[PDB]
Amino acid sequence: SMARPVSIGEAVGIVAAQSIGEPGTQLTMQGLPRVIEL
Amino acid sequence: AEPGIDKLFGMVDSKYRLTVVVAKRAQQLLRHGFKNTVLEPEERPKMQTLEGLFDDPNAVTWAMKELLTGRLVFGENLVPEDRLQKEMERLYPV
Amino acid sequence: MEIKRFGRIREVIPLPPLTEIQVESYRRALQADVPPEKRENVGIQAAFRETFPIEELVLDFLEYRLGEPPFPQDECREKDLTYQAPLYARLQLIHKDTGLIKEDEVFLGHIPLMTEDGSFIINGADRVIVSQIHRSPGVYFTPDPARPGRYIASIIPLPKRGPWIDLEVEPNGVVSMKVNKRKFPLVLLLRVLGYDQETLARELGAYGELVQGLMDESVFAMRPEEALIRLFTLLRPGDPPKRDKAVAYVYGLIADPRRYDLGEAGRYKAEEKLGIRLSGRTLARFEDGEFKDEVFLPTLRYLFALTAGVPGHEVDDIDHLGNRRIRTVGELMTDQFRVGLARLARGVRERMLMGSEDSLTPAKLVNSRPLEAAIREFFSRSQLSQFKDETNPLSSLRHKRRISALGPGGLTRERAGFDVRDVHRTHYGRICPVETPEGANIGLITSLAAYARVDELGFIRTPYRRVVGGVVTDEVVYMTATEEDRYTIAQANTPLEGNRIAAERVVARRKGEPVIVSPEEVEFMDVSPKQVFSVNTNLIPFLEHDDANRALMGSNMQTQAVPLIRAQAPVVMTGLEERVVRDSLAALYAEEDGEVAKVDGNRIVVRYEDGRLVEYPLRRFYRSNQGTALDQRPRVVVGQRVRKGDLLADGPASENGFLALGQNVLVAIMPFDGYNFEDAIVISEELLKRDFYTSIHIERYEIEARDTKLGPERITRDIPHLSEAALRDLDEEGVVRIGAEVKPGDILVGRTSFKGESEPTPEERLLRSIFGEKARDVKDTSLRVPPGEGGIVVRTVRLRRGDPGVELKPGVREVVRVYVAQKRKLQVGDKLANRHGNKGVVAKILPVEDMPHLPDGTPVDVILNPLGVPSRMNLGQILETHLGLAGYFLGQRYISPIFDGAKEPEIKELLAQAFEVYFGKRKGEGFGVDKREVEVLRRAEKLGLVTPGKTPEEQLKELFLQGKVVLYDGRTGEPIEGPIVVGQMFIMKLYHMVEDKMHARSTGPYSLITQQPLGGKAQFGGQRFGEMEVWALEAYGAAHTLQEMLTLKSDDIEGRNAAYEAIIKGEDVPEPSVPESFRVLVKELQALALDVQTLDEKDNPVDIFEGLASK
Amino acid sequence: ARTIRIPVHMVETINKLSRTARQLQQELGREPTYEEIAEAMGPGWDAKRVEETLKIAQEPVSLETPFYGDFIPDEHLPSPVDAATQSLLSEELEKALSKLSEREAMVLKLRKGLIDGREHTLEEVGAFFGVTRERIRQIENKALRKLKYHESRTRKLRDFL
Amino acid sequence: ITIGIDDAVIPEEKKQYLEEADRKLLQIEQAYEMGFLTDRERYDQILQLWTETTEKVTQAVFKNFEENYPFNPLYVMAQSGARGNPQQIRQLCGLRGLMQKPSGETFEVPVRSSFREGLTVLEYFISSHGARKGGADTALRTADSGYLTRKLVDVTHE
Amino acid sequence: EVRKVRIALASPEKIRSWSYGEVEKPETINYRTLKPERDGLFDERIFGPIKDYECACGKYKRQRFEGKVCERCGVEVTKSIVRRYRMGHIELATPAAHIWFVK
Amino acid sequence: LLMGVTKSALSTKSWLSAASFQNTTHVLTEAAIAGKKDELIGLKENVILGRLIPAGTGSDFVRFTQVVDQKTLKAIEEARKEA
Amino acid sequence: SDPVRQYL
Amino acid sequence: ALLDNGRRGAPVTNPGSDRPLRSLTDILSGKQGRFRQNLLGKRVDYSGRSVIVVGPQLKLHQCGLPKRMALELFKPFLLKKMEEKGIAPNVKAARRMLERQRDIKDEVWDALEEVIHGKVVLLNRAPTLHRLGIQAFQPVLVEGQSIQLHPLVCEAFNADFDGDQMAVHVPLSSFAQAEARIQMLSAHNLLSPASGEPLAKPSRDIILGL
RNA sequence: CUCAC
DNA sequence: TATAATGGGGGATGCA
DNA sequence: TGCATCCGTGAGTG
Ligand SMILES: Nc1ncnc2c1ncn2[C@@H]1O[C@H](COP(=O)(O)OP(=O)(O)OP(=O)(O)O)[C@@H](O)[C@H]1O
Ligand SMILES: [Mg+2]
Ligand SMILES: [Zn+2]
Repeated sequence: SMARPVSIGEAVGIVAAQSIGEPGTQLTMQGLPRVIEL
Repeated sequence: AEPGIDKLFGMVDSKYRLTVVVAKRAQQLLRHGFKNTVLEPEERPKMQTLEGLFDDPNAVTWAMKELLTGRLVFGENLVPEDRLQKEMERLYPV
Repeated sequence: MEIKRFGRIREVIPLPPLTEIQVESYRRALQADVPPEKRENVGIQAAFRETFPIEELVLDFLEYRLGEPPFPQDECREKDLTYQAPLYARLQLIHKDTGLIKEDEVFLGHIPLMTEDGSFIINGADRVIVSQIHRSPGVYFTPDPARPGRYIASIIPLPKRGPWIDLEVEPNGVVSMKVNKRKFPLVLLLRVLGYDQETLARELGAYGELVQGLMDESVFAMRPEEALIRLFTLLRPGDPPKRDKAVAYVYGLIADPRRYDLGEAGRYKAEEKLGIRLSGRTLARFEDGEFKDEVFLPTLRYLFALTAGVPGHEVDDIDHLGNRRIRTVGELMTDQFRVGLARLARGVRERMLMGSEDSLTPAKLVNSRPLEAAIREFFSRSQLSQFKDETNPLSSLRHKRRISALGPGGLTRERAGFDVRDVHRTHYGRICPVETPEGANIGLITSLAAYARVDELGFIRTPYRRVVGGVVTDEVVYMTATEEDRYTIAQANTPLEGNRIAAERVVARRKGEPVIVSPEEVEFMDVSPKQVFSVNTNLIPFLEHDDANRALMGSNMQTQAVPLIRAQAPVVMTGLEERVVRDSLAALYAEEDGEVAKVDGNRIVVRYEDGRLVEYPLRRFYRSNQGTALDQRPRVVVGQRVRKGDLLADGPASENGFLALGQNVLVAIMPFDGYNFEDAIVISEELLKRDFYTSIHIERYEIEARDTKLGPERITRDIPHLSEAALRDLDEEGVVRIGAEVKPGDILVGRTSFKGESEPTPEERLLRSIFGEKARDVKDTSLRVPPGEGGIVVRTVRLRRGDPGVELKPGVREVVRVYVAQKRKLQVGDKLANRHGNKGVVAKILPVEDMPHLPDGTPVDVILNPLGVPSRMNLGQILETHLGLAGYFLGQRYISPIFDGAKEPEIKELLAQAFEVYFGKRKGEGFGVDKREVEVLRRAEKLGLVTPGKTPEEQLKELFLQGKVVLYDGRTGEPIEGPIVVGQMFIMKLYHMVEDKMHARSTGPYSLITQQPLGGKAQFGGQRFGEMEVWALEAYGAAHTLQEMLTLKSDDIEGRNAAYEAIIKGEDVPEPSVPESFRVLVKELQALALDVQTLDEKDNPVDIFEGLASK
Repeated sequence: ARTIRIPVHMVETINKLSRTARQLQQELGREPTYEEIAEAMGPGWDAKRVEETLKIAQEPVSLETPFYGDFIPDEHLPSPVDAATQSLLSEELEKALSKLSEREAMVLKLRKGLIDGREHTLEEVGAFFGVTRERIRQIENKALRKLKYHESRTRKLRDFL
Repeated sequence: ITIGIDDAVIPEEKKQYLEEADRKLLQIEQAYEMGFLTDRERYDQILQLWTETTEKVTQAVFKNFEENYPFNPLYVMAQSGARGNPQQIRQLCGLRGLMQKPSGETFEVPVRSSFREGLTVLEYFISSHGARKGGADTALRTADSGYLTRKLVDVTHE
Repeated sequence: EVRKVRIALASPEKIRSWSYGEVEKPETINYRTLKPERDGLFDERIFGPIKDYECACGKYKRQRFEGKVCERCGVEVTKSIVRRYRMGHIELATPAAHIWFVK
Repeated sequence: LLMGVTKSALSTKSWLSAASFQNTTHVLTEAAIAGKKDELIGLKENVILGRLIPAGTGSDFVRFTQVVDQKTLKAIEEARKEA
Repeated sequence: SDPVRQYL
Repeated sequence: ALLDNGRRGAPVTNPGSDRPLRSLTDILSGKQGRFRQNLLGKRVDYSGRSVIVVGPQLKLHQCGLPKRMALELFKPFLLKKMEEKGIAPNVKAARRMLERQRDIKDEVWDALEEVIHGKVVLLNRAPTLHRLGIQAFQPVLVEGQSIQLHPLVCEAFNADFDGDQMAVHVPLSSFAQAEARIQMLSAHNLLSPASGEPLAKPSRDIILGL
């Protein structure tokens, strides 16, 4: 989000989870089933 | 955006430390009645009321300006808590 | 005015009564107007003939009757009652031993009646019983998904009137059977019917893999009795196989026309499928001492010949509209009349066997409580019983013409997959392909087609003109789906000369699938393009240019149109906007010829030809269910000669007999400084000035005063510690006066309630004894005005106990209703929408001097961004806009039919006739061409729009035929650097307004157990900061903000009170403590015998309950 | 059978009401009023007693009814606004324990019930200072009248209603 | 910038393309009635042919737009990235294209008309199937997606 | 400071250790006075006072008494919040199995 | 050992996260049996507890950073020179 | 599994 | 049936309904459970909701907050500021002044302006699919009822203007304010956390113009 | 059932 | 308080 | 092969 070394304390896991989840939920409203299967 | 936020992000190793510093300094200024400020009357942030230019109530903005000046020391293990509280409350009554 | 209509197709039969799907159903169910001697065995009659007679004493049914309603419709809406009629039934008691005959007419309770429009009135509120689509009863054959070459046969009865029977051929050559989650070889059941081994080889006898594969000797070696016993032991482990128990159970589950009931439709379906006849709505029967079969053997015969290669044997499509049927209001009401009758019969049976087996009467033997409870349950709690949608006259119509697949007896949300949601090929002309809700209910909730109707068997019928040889007859043949699948059906627009197909080749349909066919091979033809669409869908002009995904939105958004005070019919119509007004019963018409005697705002008196003087009362400013005021206005003057079927009064959202959902406005399709960004809409302030988009909305504010164990609650004008400034608009009793301005915080009705042991604590006792004034015993509980609500009081309804005609619920003394109406003008936030899907929020309201105007000073009204057009693919609005532009200068309104409407060159001609009026007037007015119009003409000439080397008149004509004009920006006067499309558009104001949805909360009511703020504007509740929002704050790293959101702003009572107290004094918020709901969690875990311990770093317990849970 | 346990005889009475009203409904062709019931019950029965009997015969409903308990506020616990003013009333009142005295601002505490919760008459109060029921009265009215003059100069306690 | 029905420019190559498509369709039908091909080969070849033709008319639309009307509102919004995409514009000017059967397969009969020209009730009804299937697809998949999201959040929150 | 949260199995002795008195009657509140029943599902002698610093019979009525359980009715005079806290219990005759650890 | 996201979320060391996710009964039983203690390490734990999450401003790395002006920072260093 | 039938 | 109703055999129901009674298991577990409904997400004070609308005149770090909403959302601060000046005797009278709509003077709306100077609010739109589903904005008091939203942020929130609504939240502490202004401010979150690419970019009109 | 995605 | 009455009325996945 | 357990968010109305 800032194009620089990550600040210590950054909630990485949440950001990753939302970054994977957001496109899926939006690009819904053999794609997502495969993703879930993986 | 916030005035010179890139400089502030340059000041710290992590933005969250910056946030902590700003918040703590804001509380410091808020509790002592701004008396402990390291700003000069011309550097003091102002709001435009219907009367005129008065000092900015928002202590956060004050904290960011003072932090921009470079007249504040940050870091860990610099001074025991109770000592700082006592001495600061001594220098600037409430 | 001049109304020009297009279309060449000659529609024969008009639209059937749009509300007949409920009228003809309920009226057929009751048959109240038919003498009991000439009533068929359908509806209530069949229920009586199925429940009765009662076997123990033998109670027998004679006849029933329906009385007149104790209260009229408007009075039922007034006093929170049900519009119903008292039901009586003549029963005779017959002692099968003695011959004792006692006869009495018993009162079973009341039955809610259906009004003229096809709705209901339950407990003072209008409601609609939505018809339910479900899989029709009968016998079907679906391919086994596990085994490709094999097939499962299924026997489906009416819901809750029999089990589902499967005949899956197990991998062993012999057919099995599955009932009530059990499974057993069909052989044993086959033996019970009296089937010898010879009858299975003589009747069947064709395939040695199936016919002789069924025959197993270890089952044949027993009498029908023994086999029956064995099967009874197979089905109920624990019940001794007594001969009088097995027969009773088996008969009572399969052969009994009481617990098992196939459909009449299902009867004919099975009869036609198996090629046989059925003696009754049952699988078997008890005749001549033994059991005799009807269904199982032909079903097996069809099933076994399906696994082979036999013609006439096919798999049935279950989503087919020939195998799916519609249970209407009458049938749905019947299924809750039969159940409530069967529970009454139980109360009869459990009373005929104890008391006095000779000294009994049909009166004290019959308790009608389960019946009353049954019907009341069906009308006040059913899933198909919905709060009526009477926003505008069209909304109710659609609501009554909608078809639900859900409800008890249908599909659940998780039971609904893809296949049931799809649009089947047989939906053609029956179920609207367009009308369906967006979201989780798509494909389930639908709507009926315009020309579609439901027959006696619950199947939908669609009309088709007959074409013999080549001559198109006026004979219209309504067919079902399976009936449709027989013939070749050409399209309604195919070239016709008189009544002859003139097309060398026609576009036809065979079993749904399209095919180009010769005029000789044409048997039938569509009656109209309108037959394949809904009502709201048929109200969308230029629908053939609109995308379905937006047309759907168009339809659903018409339904939400608020009745405007200056409502008007669209300049571009389709033709149905008249019939819709007619059948919605919003407008008032003439019954016979004659002459209007008098006309008033309250009534219309007419002197007919018959000499009779009829007075028609006008419904003035009545609040509908959703708040939209339903008001009728007169449209005739005193002494006007009136014919039959002529208009007398206009309902809300109706103009001169035409549907007036929205208003016609001058719109310019162009961006505007970002105030058009993403569907947003910019309006002219000249719309508010002449009261365009302004509507009346009424809200009722009820209040009750009851008897307490502390004292009575009094509706008084005396309120402790108040002032006259707040009690100004109140009358002597304490009620607000009629015709007063009420704002948030104002008292509508004064009320005082005694305080309990909250008799002031000494902190308040001392304060009272200090201020001189003593503490009262009554406290202020007056009905105020909710924040964001208000208007003008128009009505007050005060009902009391001890007053003639009204008895309130136990404990309650008096009920008061304050009706507050308000006149809402269009404002920043209200939602506007057209019939083509284009919608948006009013983002900016500009003064007229900023509005892009025509060169002759005429300013536009609406500025719609063009960016909302290309991706939405709804070009119908553009084609509406051009013809509208033509209609703005010719002073014309149009009727452009669906799929047979105004084509391009005709609109070109009309526009050409409009340009002469728009331009020609200025050339003889002492005005040539403007200087900036030349610049616009230059840029447009570079755009390739106009022709190089032409007079400005000719070029501006070329632009006007393209629907484009020269537009002057009012802010500068300088023209828009190009021609802009400007026209007249039909735009409606929607039910979603900002005055309703705007909400805020500093603090307020908390829930009991959780101590967390409530949910809803009405309860002044907070906004739910759900899991995902927490994920947001976490992702940011906003720890203290999240902690605030989890504590101080929620259920941290200590922390929240300390927080508020900290802010009101000007301090920094305190450090939050542990949430109360967490303590609730801990105790809820202790109540589950689980020791939850909050430890420190030394594993030593830390008390978050602070020594309150420990002894 | 009931969540709210009812004495057996009362239950019998309610049942009697049920059967009676049911008969009346069966014969009238409509539901009975309180008056018809009270009449058909016999002597000593009026509409009021029928209504009250029906009021106590009510069965309580569930909170988790599809929830129903989510639209129900918590009337017991004080809100932040309530806790605030009550904590501003005591504050602006012990500003009166001052201006008065030590014994003055105590005859009021017993009289108004600040200490025990109950109001002690000028009779009982006399046995805590020795004074009789007319030095106590002057002891009281000196407090209030002085406090009344301490009003309209600080004008704090007016809105406190 | 504005939108008129004359801004939906039908390219002049469309008629030619429809003609060639019809003659090739006729050739395959000759390969069917005579028994030269099966019913599988026929259907597949028809599908391929019509998809190819759709591509052709798309390219025709965009080419005519680029060369003759570079400032045309539709072409402008499409190329700039303001709104719309090649497929939708093709539907607006060229043809609607092939449609979906409710099961999933494709109708061999395409929708030759466009939004500017206007469809027939049959073509519209045919398109309704695909539209419905799409809506149901969205509605039924959204839940699965959100579920997955919550799973990921739960598995990675620490 | 809290830095750990431990979950464990509750012994019957632990359950009785939490409790403030055994519930003997399936009765809720008085059908006339609307007050709780003695040894019922809402008894104040077990769970705690309904009003802040006040007993049932109204003897000890304020903060001058705290922890002092009344003699007449037998109700403590603490903060009325305790009825969201103080656990009760029911002594079964023949022991039953926790359905969780069973199924 | 490769494990799915659901199974890995349920098999975590924290019983609060696992309970708040899915199979609340199955988690709570086996957690109570082993006398499991939650160290409150993740995010959801501190969220349920209503504590300050160990991320961002609530991260121990930046949690205890002090701010002092040179004026006072020097004003205290004088008394801490002699006795 | 059914208390009624079991008791019967 | 007390601990886990419906677990074994049939669930116990109240007479007259097919509704299983809510046991101690049904309370804790499920989407309606205590955990997912009251521990991992609560309802909050100092939060409003309204129909949004486009506000092009706003700068990147701004939003249009109606005076009516801002009145309630900032009530406790306002009650203090109305005492620090003299619009009301104390806090209680100040609160009893804003009770009725007619009793609201004009100095109040100026004191409110004096209050919110510097402090920001949090705009949120459902479904909050990612971190940028909630963003910080400096409030600008407007007339009407609608919330004015910056155009450029309409991509992250996925917020068009066909009837959308947003919720507001007020950071109270000097810590919660710093977190919002430094970390949650829209002008500070320009690039996407998912890919690194700009999310606050010219679109629609803004492109069409250039 | 309706709004937004 | 004593005729006699005696047996009910989808959809997929993980794990044993 | 049977049982148990999951199946997106916020908001409005009666
Ligand atoms: N919030 C609501 N407002 C109005 N009608 C509603 C509402 N919820 C449900 N209904 C009615 O009930 C019918 C469908 O309800 P459904 O049974 O699907 O909801 P539900 O199962 O009660 O939801 P939940 O289980 O979350 O309470 C709807 O078609 C509508 O008639
Ligand atoms: Mg939207
Ligand atoms: Zn006591």
